[PDB]
Amino acid sequence: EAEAEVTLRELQEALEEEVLTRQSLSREMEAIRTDNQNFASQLREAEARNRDLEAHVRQLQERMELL
Amino acid sequence: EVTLRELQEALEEEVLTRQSLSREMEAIRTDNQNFASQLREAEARNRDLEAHVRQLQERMELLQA
Amino acid sequence: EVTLRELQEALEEEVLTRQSLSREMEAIRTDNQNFASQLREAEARNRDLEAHVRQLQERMELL
Repeated sequence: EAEAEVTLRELQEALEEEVLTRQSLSREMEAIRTDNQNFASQLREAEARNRDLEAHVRQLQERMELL
Repeated sequence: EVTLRELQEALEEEVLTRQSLSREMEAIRTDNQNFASQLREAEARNRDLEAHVRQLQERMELLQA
Repeated sequence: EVTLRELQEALEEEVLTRQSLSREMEAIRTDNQNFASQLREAEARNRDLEAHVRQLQERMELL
């Protein structure tokens, strides 16, 4: 060998470990992006459900006055 | 055996991939702040609607009475 | 020109940066969980209110 060759090969191994660790981070952030896409849809749906209920309550308020 | 330049290239490509992740994380934080605000808006519109429904229940009690 | 020394240092710097990113991800994973719990609570309150509205509608129709 040679001390320089050793250091080079150990550097490659350290880099490979870092890649594996970053790869796990990549999967974690991907779950985060899916969760976020879902939040966006859930909020939209909740917003529509409340507008539906608001409309129904307006109708009842109007019906209440009439009666 | 890996060479200096091959290691250098592999490191630069790892740095690029991670830099892409770092940029994505900016879009995530953006979204999170916006979603928090949207949730507070929804919470308030529901609290408002609760109060109207409570008032309707009270009006109905008065009319029944 | 590129030395083994410069590459070792460049990897250490990249490790530091990537570790800081991992912390941020950790903080957001926790955050997103607390958020989803708040969102489900809001969904539950709206479902409860829907039930109360139905009962009002039905009482109103009795008179």
